[PDB]
Amino acid sequence: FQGNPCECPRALHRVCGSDGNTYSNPCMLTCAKHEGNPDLVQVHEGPCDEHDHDF
Repeated sequence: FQGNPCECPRALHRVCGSDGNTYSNPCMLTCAKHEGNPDLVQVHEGPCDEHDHDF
């Protein structure tokens, strides 16, 4: 679980996973998922956080 799931570009296509946890792109989500995150799911695209990942 490395390099098989993740190969996609550094596209800033920010999205959200089920935790509300924003991802840099939905390609890293599915990657992560198939890598070591069987609990992750493509809930839906678009970021859940405002525009950042911190208080």
